[PDB]
Amino acid sequence: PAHGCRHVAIIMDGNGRWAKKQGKIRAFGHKAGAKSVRRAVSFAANNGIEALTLYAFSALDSEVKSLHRHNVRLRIIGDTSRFNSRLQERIRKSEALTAGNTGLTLNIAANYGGRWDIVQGVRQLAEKVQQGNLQPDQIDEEMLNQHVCMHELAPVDLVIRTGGEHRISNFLLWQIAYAELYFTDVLWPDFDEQDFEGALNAFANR
Amino acid sequence: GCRHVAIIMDGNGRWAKKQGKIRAFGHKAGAKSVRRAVSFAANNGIEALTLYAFSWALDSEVKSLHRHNVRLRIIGDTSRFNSRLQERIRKSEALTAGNTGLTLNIAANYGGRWDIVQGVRQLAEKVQQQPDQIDEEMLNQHVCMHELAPVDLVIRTGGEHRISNFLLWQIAYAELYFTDVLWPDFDEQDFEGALNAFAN
Ligand SMILES: CCCCCCCCCCCCCCOc1cccc(O)c1C(=O)O
Repeated sequence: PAHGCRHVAIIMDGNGRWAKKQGKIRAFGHKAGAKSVRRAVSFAANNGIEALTLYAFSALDSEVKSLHRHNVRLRIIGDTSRFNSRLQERIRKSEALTAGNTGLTLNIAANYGGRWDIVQGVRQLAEKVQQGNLQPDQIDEEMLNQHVCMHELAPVDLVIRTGGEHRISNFLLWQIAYAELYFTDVLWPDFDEQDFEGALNAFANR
Repeated sequence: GCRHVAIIMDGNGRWAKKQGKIRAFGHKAGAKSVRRAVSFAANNGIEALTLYAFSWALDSEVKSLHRHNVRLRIIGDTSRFNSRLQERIRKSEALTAGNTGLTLNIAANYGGRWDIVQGVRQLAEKVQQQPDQIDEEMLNQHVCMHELAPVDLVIRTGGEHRISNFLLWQIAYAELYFTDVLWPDFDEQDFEGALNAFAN
């Protein structure tokens, strides 16, 4: 924690382009990006990062065993409701397995949108209104902040986007109010331990 | 086609410091840079320019803006502002409300989070009298600037790479452009550079 960064969020763009530059099809890029994911997760866990939130931008897993091993707590954020029910149980089971883990919290955005995220936290507040439990004039920023995804973690300190586009693309919105935004042209499958080091270094400075 | 630009105008104080001057002199060179940006936007067919002053002028500039066919709006929490200022804002907005050129939104005591929370306070008062009908489009209709073109481009001068609680909901799909140029120095050429970035 020289870098002092508790919660990094990453928009992992560039898989497709990475594959095309090599004359390979899209699928090769995705497999390469998966390897980049494991590399990043390791890095975060070995550098005292408290939370890493990953957004795969334009799937599945046997990593859970390995994550659970490294005391990583796994959370899926997004609208899982529509997922075919086998999928939902698998997610639930992976979350329940690692729920008591105390190392890195790894949030993996799936069918996630920043606006959806805010909207659903609004529903909850609007729920506790109808129950007559809370007044409409009582709603403040801290309030609505306790009902959006990852309210329980440290605030997002750093958002990295690879692949060259300079936009949020409906990823976290409420939660990035004060975050450092770091954009790199590096494509996601080449984004390595030094690039991640590069990013944290730049967060340090203000 | 860039329709709505939003600017986080940072670096006035640092500019003053850099010039061997006190803070107030940075604030006057900042005001000039506002006038330059406003003319530029109007001159290049931008529909909406939203300006966030980041680390009172109505009677000085309102007549010129009206002349120039600019519609003025203030966004932010002005509830705790003097009653006279509130009347002037109202008057100024009313005076320019039919102008057909640039819409200039000035963000005064504004916060992105505050803007959503105050949109949330609205729906929650109507819930007190359907919490499966509050969806994205419904909340969008209660956030600032919903009736205008969506923000295409957010410019932040002064070398910081953050949004600093400016538009949040509104910038979901905007291009974000960060420049080390300090606001008082941000000119037409710099504005073009940013429009170029948006074009690619
Ligand atoms: C085509 C028409 C040309 C005429 C254009 C007229 C626009 C005139 C506005 C100039 C003054 C800037 C006040 C708004 O921003 C601020 C708000 C609060 C505190 C500040 O320090 C500032 C700041 O200095 O950046």
